Amino acid sequence: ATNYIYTPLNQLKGGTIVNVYGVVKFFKPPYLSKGTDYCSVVTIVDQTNVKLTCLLFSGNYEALPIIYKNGDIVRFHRLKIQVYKKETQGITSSGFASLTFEGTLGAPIIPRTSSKYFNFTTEDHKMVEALRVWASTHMSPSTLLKLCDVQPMQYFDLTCQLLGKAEVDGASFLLKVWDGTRTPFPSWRVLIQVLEGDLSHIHRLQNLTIDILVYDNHVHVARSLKVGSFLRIYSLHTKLQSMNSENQTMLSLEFHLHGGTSYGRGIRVLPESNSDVDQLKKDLESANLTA
Repeated sequence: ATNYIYTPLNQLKGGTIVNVYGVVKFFKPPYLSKGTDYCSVVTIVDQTNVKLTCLLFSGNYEALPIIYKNGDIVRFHRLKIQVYKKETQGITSSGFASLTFEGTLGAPIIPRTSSKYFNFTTEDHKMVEALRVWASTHMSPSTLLKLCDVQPMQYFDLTCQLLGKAEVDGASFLLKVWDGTRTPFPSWRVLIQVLEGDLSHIHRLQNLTIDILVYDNHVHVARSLKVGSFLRIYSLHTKLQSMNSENQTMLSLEFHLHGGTSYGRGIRVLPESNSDVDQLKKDLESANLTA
């Protein structure tokens, strides 16, 4: 018989492999580490109010938890528990598997995973609903910032559609994206020599598109993106520039995806099965009719 036991986050012990359920408080989307496998960091919490940071490694990008935003609920199978610098941490073990669900009350319960075969019972539904109830009061809803509401200098997660790509200087790469709304100040424009995508469409959209410069480790990822796909760019940084390189006063909003993975800086492609994409498509349609 198949009997999966889930251990509360406050009853975890080092030197053991377990199964856990939790709400995502923080996460770094999958990224190619300096090693062999892709890496993803996920900090989860449950009713015990105890936090657990998990370091997940895999040779396949999709084998890692398919998390799209904080608040998502995950189920982890074959998670090893160990101590690192007196601090308990979770790490991938052989056969590691995960299921991810939306974390909002009343939301559809559709398990997301790359696994071809996986257990899913009424006990899982109960577990998910139980975490949604808990989170509804111990966490904040999900809230999607449009470009028209970005502030002069802040970090934020942007849901958008990719319209163009362009090499710059190897250390950085350009992504031209849009979400159907206009920034409060015109986007800066990186000098391009190269740009792949619908040039006429881009030109017709004018300031509806913005220029995003990604650096270092983010470059190869940006280079592989398919024009026209939908993306979530985590911890994108806006910076209002009031002085150009020639010492002239002006106003332009820059968008930078800085090197490193701190605070989840990264990019995840959103499938058309994502609810946030359905909403985005309608905004794009509306903006397109007027442009």
